[PDB]
Amino acid sequence: GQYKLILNGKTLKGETTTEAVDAATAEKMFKQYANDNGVDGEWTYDDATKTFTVTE
Repeated sequence: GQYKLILNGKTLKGETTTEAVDAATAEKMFKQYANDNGVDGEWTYDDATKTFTVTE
């Protein structure tokens, strides 16, 4: 399914989407992406909208 990440960092903001087999897989991919881009924030996941957020 399609999962969305809302990036709400101090210096990196926006949205990205990926296909992933499940939310756990999307989470791993999005956390790795956030880490690689210097984002250190708090996370949420909403299963109704398939949306993750990371906020600094």
